[PDB]
Amino acid sequence: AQNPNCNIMIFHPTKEEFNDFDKYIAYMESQGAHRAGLAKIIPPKEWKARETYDNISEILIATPLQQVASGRAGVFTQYHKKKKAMTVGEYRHLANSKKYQTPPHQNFEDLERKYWKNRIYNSPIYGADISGSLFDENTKQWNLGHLGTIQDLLEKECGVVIEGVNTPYLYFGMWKTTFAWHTEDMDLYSINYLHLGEPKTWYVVPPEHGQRLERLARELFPGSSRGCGAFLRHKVALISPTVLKENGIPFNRITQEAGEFMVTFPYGYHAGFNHGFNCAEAINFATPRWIDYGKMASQCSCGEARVTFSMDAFVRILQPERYDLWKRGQD
Ligand SMILES: O=C(O)CNC(=O)C(=O)O
Ligand SMILES: [Mg+2]
Ligand code: NI
Ligand SMILES: [Zn+2]
Repeated sequence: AQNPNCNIMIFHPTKEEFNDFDKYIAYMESQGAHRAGLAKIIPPKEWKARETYDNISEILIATPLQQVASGRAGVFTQYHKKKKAMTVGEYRHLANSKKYQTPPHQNFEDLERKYWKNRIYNSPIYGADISGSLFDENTKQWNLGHLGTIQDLLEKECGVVIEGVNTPYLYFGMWKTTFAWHTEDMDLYSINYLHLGEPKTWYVVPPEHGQRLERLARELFPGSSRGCGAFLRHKVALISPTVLKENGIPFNRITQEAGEFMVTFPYGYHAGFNHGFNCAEAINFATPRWIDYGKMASQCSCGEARVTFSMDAFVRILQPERYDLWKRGQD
């Protein structure tokens, strides 16, 4: 078995290897990359997502989210308070202000220490989940707005035509902006490109050990667990590496820099934080190997997780027994 310790693997495709996205994902899996839950892909040196980032300041962040924490430094939840709209140029200025800017630090490890020590005492503002793309239309390789759609994959594998669409999302971050422990909707893959700015640190649990993370989360967040049998779908809970290590949960960490892709694999729990002002683009995707994960994915039916239009068909076709109850949660 390849990669039996479930280490995060880093890939360096040539420009030739970067032509066929599906083929490269299947290659990475042949080497065991999915066992980690997360892989890094450094694009060939010849490739670029677009010519410059000089003209992005007028993008609107319609609903910036202030991420307010509750709990203790290593075990906390966050809620998202909606803020007034602002442009990307306005948000960048805010991120660079004395109140929100990255503190002085020695290296990524020192910054990680400072994040876990101090995150809960601040409420950074995240421009998350903005439909759109920063890939030039002429970028032909690994253009996250030109991928094969999940509805087309389900149709190709299973023969059933379904409604829905699959488009990318932009994320504008600042110091301490945080993504809570989660897997993707329907335990899909994700791919994330860091277009510009400061790094993003990731934590990930191997898919084969995901239920260990779930059991610890039920212990650490006991009221939330009673409320919902899949409360990590709410995307609000944080657990630090120190707490994970104290409780024997297998995980790995890596820092993504501008110009790099990350792929998350089906049922790979992940969480992380931004180092400073940045912009990322991400989208879900599927392969044949996903189908079985989609059939077994947990679901929130308490009503909190509230997701996209396109998840309906996935539930309806892959999980017809759950459909009724899940849809009650969505309506
Ligand atoms: O970058 C972020 O805030 C969160 N992104 C992801 O969870 C992802 O790409 O799957
Ligand atoms: Mg603009
Ligand atoms: Ni994710
Ligand atoms: Zn729920």
